[PDB]
Amino acid sequence: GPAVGIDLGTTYSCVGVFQHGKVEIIANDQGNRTTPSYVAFTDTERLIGDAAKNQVAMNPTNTVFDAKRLIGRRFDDAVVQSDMKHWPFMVVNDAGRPKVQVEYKGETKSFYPEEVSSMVLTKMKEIAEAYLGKTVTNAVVTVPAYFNDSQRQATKDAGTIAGLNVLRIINEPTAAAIAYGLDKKVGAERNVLIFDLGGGTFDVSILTIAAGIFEVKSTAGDTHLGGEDFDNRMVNHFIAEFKRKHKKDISENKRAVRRLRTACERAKRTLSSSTQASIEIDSLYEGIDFYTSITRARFEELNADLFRGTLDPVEKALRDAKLDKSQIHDIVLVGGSTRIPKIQKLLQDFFNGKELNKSINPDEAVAYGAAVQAAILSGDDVTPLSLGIETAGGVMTVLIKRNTTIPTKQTQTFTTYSDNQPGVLIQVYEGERAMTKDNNLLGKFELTGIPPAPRGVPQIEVTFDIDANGILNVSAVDKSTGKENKITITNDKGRLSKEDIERMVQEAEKYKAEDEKQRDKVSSKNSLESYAFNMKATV
Ligand SMILES: N#Cc1ccc(COC[C@H]2O[C@@H](n3c(NCc4ccc(Cl)c(Cl)c4)nc4c(N)ncnc43)[C@H](O)[C@@H]2O)cc1
Repeated sequence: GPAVGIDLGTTYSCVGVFQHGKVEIIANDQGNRTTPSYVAFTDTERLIGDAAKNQVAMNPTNTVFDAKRLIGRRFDDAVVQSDMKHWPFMVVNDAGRPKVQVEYKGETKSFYPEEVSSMVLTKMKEIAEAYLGKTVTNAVVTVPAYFNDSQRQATKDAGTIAGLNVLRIINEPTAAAIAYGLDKKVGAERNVLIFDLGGGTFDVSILTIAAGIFEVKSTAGDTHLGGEDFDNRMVNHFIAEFKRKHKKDISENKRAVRRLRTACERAKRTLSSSTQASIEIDSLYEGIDFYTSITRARFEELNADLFRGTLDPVEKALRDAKLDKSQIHDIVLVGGSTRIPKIQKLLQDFFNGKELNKSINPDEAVAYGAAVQAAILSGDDVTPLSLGIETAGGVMTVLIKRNTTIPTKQTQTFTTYSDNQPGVLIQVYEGERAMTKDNNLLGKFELTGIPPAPRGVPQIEVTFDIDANGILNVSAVDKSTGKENKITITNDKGRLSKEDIERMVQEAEKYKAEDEKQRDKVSSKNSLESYAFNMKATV
């Protein structure tokens, strides 16, 4: 009946469903609300989820994980080549694509990353079906905001292979914002910072929500920073302590290191709520029992550099979004590692004591929002687009930013581009792209009779006026003569849907770097030509 929302993560995945007016995070066959993104191949069977991770020490060369780091990418990507050196399983090239290679029932088998992701999605689908007691078909799957079209199509194909109808691919930070209802808040546009610290990845996203529209302003972070690194800091600390007390290095014994790491991770999770935790391991190495403790302050000291360095991607995302820290309206914690009190204190002090949105389980908020969006897609006055004019080089110069309260009036001064320019062609465009090629022409009019003058000397005042009904009047005045011209543009008729605005905003997101590189190509910013650039001859 209902559609599910799936957070397909690198190490863990989550599935939720909106029923009875409530989002429910679905527990698996072992009772866990999150399922490891592991696929294991043995002599007899294919294990997925908890069963696959529970035997990783026994079958490490045939237990696949972190397949999300490969999906949508080609084999010769530097990211893939760098990640291959850290995995116990083999990665091979097949016509320019990476594949994981394992042994299964005594035969060598290779799978594309989307195939392993399809196995994980099959597990999540079966979990949802066991919970709901019916076949689940429609689903919303989330991806990192920095995913390109290829990676998103690969994730959708992974969904399709698993028998899922992928209604839509949405961004994980957007899903986290939807779970908190930040798109349903009253007032002007809101700036949202999603701080996502999981088991092995760290993602900072800066979005702007305006009239229910999500625009990804910036993304940053560290693809190899998570709770596993904190566990490893603890493990090295305790190995040093054991070597210092009992004069023995336990690094030689793999099982001792495994037991120590499990104890350290559990003690870390304890330290999120207590100021100290105990480590009790019987016969850790050479019969010696290891019974010790660790304070929260010592744990923070062991991870001081990583904890404090989480703030640098925040600064980078703020700079790339052209926003001050005080301009952020909402802060959303996602990922289990955000339960660490020192991380929360660092983030809150950085924002001068602002409260953090953390009431939703940070391991489940992405699947929460995905389920909300799946239920929406299954059944559950401001300006819509930026308005501007074409300036020299055919670039878009915006006078009324998107999501501006009407009625409004905005005036800007422009000038001529060539010497002795007799007139200017005011060309009104609507869109979120830097070049007028990729925007929508609404109208144009000419302003002639400009007295001969050098370039940059004449002054042309251009005014955009939007009344309460949305009727757009654009006027141009020669400031040296008072001569004027104008045009009226009917901004009505329901010509745009919410999906149209979302598509235009996401296309502006996709070509952000090229739009920036071509916007600053022209030297002057308020120079008007006399012709239409998009109708000029080019090779
Ligand atoms: N069951 C279960 C389960 C639930 C969620 C996750 C995902 O966790 C990913 C990252 O989140 C880390 N983490 C988590 N993870 C949530 C979690 C909850 C319960 C269990 Cl049994 C486990 Cl072990 C993990 N809690 C933390 C905490 N309280 N303090 C510091 N770090 C915590 C976790 O150690 C890892 O670094 C993994 C397992």
